[PDB]
Amino acid sequence: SSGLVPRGSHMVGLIWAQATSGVIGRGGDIPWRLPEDQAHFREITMGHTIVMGRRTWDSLPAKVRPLPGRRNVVLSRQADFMASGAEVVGSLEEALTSPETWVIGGGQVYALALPYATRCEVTEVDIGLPREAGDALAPVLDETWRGETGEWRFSRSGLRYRLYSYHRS
Ligand SMILES: NC(=O)c1ccc[n+]([C@@H]2O[C@H](COP(=O)([O-])OP(=O)(O)OC[C@H]3O[C@@H](n4cnc5c(N)ncnc54)[C@H](OP(=O)(O)O)[C@@H]3O)[C@@H](O)[C@H]2O)c1
Ligand SMILES: CCc1nc(N)nc(N)c1OCCCOc1ccccc1C[C@@H](C(=O)O)C(F)F
Repeated sequence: SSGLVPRGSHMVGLIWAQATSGVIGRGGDIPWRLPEDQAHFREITMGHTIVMGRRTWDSLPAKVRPLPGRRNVVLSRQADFMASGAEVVGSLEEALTSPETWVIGGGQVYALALPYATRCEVTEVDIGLPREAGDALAPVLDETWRGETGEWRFSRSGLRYRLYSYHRS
């Protein structure tokens, strides 16, 4: 792999935060808050196109969306769903037109985008959140993904967390 992104290519990355159980979402929200993760998510995605599921757009408070500094693209199959300030498309093929795209959730769209992704950036939060029915979950990465696992760090909010970076060809 290479860190340089040619402008004629179409690099797709996924970025998410999970509990150690793999839970990423419950009841339309993220069931923790971690300021180091919010800063990390902004550092990675700023200046790029972000692609999200309709349900992830819904989870953003109206006053904050579309997320600033980034082209917001929302995936929906509903012909009458609209996202003020952002573009709604009906497929991943229509959304992945930029040279660098970060898929920012949620559970459904991660699984949808994984076959095209070459990078994942993960935050793992050491919170004991067991999986319940209806939870959004992080995608599982098969053996074609090579990962770098950071050591455990400690949040100002009192949770342990660590970062992973995965790549593949
Ligand atoms: N921890 C994190 O990193 C993180 C990040 C983001 C979100 N989240 C959480 O994850 C949850 C949401 O995830 P989710 O899996 O329920 O939903 P989602 O992936 O965010 O969005 C699902 C919606 O995307 C649309 N969609 C899915 N597949 C499609 C396809 N093939 N073509 C076109 N549109 C398609 C559909 O919208 P329509 O129904 O309108 O057709 C579907 O209902 C929330 O709890 C949110 O807080 C967590
Ligand atoms: C941040 C959670 C997250 N973390 C990783 N690692 N990946 C993701 N895809 C991810 O979800 C992004 C979509 C949900 O957004 C939010 C959820 C709760 C609070 C604030 C934001 C706004 C956001 C912004 O305004 O940029 C950020 F700064 F915090």
